[PDB]
Amino acid sequence: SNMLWALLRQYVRPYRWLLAVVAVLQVISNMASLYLPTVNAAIIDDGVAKGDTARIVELGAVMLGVTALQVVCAVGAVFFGARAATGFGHDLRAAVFTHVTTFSAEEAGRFGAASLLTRTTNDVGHIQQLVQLTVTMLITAPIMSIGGIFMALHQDAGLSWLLLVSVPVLGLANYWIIRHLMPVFTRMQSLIDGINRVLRDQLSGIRVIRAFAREPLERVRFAEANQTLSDSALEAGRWQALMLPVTTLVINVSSVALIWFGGLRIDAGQMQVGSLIAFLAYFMQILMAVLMATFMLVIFPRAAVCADRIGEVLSTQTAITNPADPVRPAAIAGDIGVHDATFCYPGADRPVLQDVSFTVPRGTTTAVVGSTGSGKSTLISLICRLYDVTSGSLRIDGVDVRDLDIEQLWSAIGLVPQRGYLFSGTVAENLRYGRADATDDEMWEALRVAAAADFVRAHPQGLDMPVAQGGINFSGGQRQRLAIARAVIRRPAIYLFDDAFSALDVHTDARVRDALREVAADATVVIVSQRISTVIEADQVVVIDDGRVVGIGTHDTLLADCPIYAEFAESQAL
Amino acid sequence: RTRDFKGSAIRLARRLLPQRALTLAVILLGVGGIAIGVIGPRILGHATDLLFNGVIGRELPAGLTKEQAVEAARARGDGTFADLLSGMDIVPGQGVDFGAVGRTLALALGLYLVAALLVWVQARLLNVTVQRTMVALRAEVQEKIHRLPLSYFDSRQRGEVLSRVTNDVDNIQNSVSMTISQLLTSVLTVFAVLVMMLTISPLLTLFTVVTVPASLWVTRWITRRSQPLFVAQWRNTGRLAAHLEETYSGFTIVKTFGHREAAAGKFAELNSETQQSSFGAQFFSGLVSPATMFIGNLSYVAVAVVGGLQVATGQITLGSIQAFIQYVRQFNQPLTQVAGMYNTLQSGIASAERVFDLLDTEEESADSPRRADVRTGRVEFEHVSFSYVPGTPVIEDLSLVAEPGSTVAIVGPTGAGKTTLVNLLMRFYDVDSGRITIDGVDIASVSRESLRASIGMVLQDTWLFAGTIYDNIAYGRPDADEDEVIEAATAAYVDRFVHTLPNGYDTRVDDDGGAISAGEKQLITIARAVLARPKLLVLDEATSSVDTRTELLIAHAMAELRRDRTSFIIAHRLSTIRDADLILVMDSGRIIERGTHEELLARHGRYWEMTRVHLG
Ligand SMILES: Nc1ncnc2c1ncn2[C@@H]1O[C@H](COP(=O)(O)OP(=O)(O)OP(=O)(O)O)[C@@H](O)[C@H]1O
Ligand SMILES: Nc1ncnc2c1ncn2[C@@H]1O[C@H](COP(=O)(O)OP(=O)(O)O)[C@@H](O)[C@H]1O
Ligand SMILES: [Mg+2]
Ligand SMILES: [Mg+2]
Repeated sequence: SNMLWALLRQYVRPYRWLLAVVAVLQVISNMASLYLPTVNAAIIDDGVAKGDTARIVELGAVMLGVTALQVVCAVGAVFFGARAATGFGHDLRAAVFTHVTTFSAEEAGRFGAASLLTRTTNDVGHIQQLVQLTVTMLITAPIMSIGGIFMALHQDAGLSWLLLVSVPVLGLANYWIIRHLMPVFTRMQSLIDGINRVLRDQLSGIRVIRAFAREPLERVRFAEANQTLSDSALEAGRWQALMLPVTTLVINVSSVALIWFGGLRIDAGQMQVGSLIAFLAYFMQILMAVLMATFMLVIFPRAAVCADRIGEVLSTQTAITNPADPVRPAAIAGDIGVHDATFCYPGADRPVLQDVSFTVPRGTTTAVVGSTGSGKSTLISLICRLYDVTSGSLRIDGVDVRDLDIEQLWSAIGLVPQRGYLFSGTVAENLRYGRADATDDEMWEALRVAAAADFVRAHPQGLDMPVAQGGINFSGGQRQRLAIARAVIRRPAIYLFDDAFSALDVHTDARVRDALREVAADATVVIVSQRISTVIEADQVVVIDDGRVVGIGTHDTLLADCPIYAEFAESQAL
Repeated sequence: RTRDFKGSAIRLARRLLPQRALTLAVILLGVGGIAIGVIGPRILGHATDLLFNGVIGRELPAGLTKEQAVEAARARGDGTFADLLSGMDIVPGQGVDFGAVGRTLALALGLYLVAALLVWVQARLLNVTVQRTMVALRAEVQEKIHRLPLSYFDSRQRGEVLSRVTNDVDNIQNSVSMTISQLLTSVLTVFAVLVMMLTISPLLTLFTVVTVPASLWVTRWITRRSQPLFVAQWRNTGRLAAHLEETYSGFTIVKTFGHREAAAGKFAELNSETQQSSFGAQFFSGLVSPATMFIGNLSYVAVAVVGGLQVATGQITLGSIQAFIQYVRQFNQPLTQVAGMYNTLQSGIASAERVFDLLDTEEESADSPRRADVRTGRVEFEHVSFSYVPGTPVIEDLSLVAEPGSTVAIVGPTGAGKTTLVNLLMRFYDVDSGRITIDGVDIASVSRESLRASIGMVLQDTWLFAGTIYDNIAYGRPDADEDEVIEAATAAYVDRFVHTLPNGYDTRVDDDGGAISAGEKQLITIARAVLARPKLLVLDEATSSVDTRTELLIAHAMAELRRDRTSFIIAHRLSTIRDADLILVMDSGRIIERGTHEELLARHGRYWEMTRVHLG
């Protein structure tokens, strides 16, 4: 389609000279297989037609030479084809990765992390496998045809018109079928993918499908997918049923017209009898090329849907960019100044945050508290420009956050998000990640601070106990204490905890926070939590509900002043 | 695997039994299309041999006979041309006789015009009979899934039953139309095209069938010498896809902390290390076609030379070597596909017995027509003693009572058997040695369709199918107007976060931008169960990923201010369970202690020391 071609002509552009070599070796390797029946015609005419027995062996020698040349440039063609087809695909997933890693949190979350993974490896692969196979196994159909025309023009240029009337009518009657087949075939593929979706959703929720007694509603929702799939797969196979019969009928009618219009010349003394043995093989090789080239065009529609995903990624332009002349203070020593900040996803009815306006001092700790989906994690991501404000301002020390180099900001902030992630390797590699040159008496110090030193010292390999890919070999309370620890080997100015203490009991939560505001007593801490016990000793607590700030104060002066806060602390029996 | 091959084969092959007319008219209609592509070159060689007879038979002196011409040729020192003339039905003086050429070519044309009709009609009748046994196979798998007990789905592996109804039914189709279409005809065009060229020359068909061994040996030498290249390219793309998976999943931790360059340079390594290892495996896997066509052209140089050395001696005719060359390209054409059209039939009949074992596994227990009636609703267990696997009790001598207008609240550790108790109330599993009565009638003598609909549950894990939020909520009661769906969407507090979505109530659950949280999928699931107006409502920790204050409002408005609804609330945060009349405290299968909040609190039991773990 439009995006499969604009992608294929951009990323296979540096290998034009590896393609001009495959396209000159396929020509030689096809003209050398169209030349074996010519030397066979020479055997039939200078050999058989004479006595001349030696002329058959001393001309089958010329034929072994040609059949060796035909293979020394058919592996040389796949050698360069498999190099161009991997350079394309190297350069394509390099581009997809380099573009994805410029996205923001919103733009990366819009695609996902798995739909964004199977869009750079096994989705670049379906176009890599298209280039490979269209340069080594599909250009032979248009090369065998044109080369057969030139061979039929070399030998007996008078009966060559049969191959100028049979190749057009074969690439036209086979273009008609494919032009009517491509739509009914690309609809069948979005309809196989739907019936499977139905089965996946029925097997995943076979328990709630029954809790509601929806097996009548189901299997009427599946009987429409099954029957529609069969209706689109049965008309896609009535066009695919004309492909072989029509092409073989064209070749066979051309073959039976060959002997008539060629015997009319052989009687007239203007054609040798061996020139039929040659033309028949020209036709029967053009046939074998066209058949196996049209029987593997099913990869163009499946790799033009694949190239739509890659183009959708590559056409996404980021919106959060490091400004032109960013302000660069001597040291970002946190003082957060949310002024009238709102945030609304494009098209929504209600903004996530609306008219939020508060301020956390240089060496204090604020705590924002609210319900689910009330805008707490959206505020953390606004403080450190993972998201970008729409109608307000985020300031740190007095300078707008949109007016700072986004990389110096992140270097001053220690972030612990809700969806935390530990990277595979070593626990001393997951916290050699906030500092990158930490010693061991710093790693153990901050593992003590995060109350994580026990389960990492109680291990043979020391602070080298291997972590799985997602940090899955730990419990929640260990996985989110390593995440707090690697934010403590940074010594930031601004700590941003986003539900960082939810899988910890009140005891270890209080331990971690005591050890935190004892070694980082001069840093600005912002705690996002639904639990009130981790908010009791905050210097100020703000409550947000439906986006708006309902109340600001401390645990005591807000337990009476804010109805939502009192109702919130009453649901926990304080 | 594939514990049998005979029974599964004879059972799959008679799945093509309902329409045996279409299956018999595809086989005999393909036999008549093979007996013509074999007799076509042989008729066409007769036409090309009528030409050669008249061309090198009109230069001879007119008036002589075939014997005298051969004698004269021998006499004037032509040992080979005289043999040519001898093994050739000629007559000295006559021309081509285009009457015979015209009749032969008219037969060949009218018989090539029929073979392309018997193949079109075959491919059309083969597509009707295949896309008709699949619509009937894939449609009794569907009716099987709704008959199996829940003990079949959660005792299997994760993707096991999924990729047995969706990938094994795609391999049965690609094996039901591969072996009546591509390997029933490519065995006839190997037996017939071979018996036809044992009649032309048994010496030349020996130079052709000795490229089955040579072309099956080298397509087995290359694919075991490029085996250490598929295991340096599957584990070298599996490291790239593992780096990408963690640099995309921890993207706000790669982004923050500055490690964009350290993660982009590791990608530059893993990417120019899967290029080198994929080229090496895609070259050697690709030089198997240039190698099966070199051996195929060496058996063409051999035929063209020897059989052309054999026409010049008069042993065979020029028209029978043209036919034979047609057969050389028609014989070893279905010999560069035998690997595929046999491994597909192997793993198309292996994954055709999985499905048949799925279609033969025992169904559930043939329910009753009683149609449970619940007007008040008084649940009561009586010495329930369920166990999943024998010898390991999961519930032991349990007995509770509901009081129609109440809300009993089940708390306890993880593994106490709280969810299992809901699988017993919903009759997902059958109780062992004990009664379970809703409103008086044993639920074991009740149509499950009417029991499950007079109840309603929300489990801790949520199911949402591929659609909008509106559809996923209206799934609880489809015959409900837009207002009654938004009314249940408001009591479950999903109307709160749905106006902050770009297109609320139309935002697809399978195609959002991470817009729907994990606790918000639990709210959409609570709205789905309150839309059906259940009389018995069970909330099995379906409010565990949300605020503990949205939880106290949901299980206030839906459970405690509904005087006309009995409701179980299985909760982990037991601070929303207080002031909820009759807390039941379970442990290791049985109810240790019970009562209201104050009774159970001022008796110093397990509940007393559980209400004091979140408060020191
Ligand atoms: N990628 C997205 N696209 C569109 N809408 C989104 C996206 N992510 C979140 N939202 C919506 O915006 C709101 C943001 O809520 P947010 O995640 O800040 O709440 P929260 O306080 O983090 O909730 P919790 O306490 O459960 O963590 C949510 O209600 C959600 O529905
Ligand atoms: N489908 C099952 N098959 C076998 N054992 C199970 C199954 N479901 C649960 N169990 C086991 O039986 C016990 C039942 O507890 P469960 O119903 O999960 O209560 P809870 O939800 O409170 O953990 C658990 O300890 C679990 O290990
Ligand atoms: Mg959040
Ligand atoms: Mg449970």
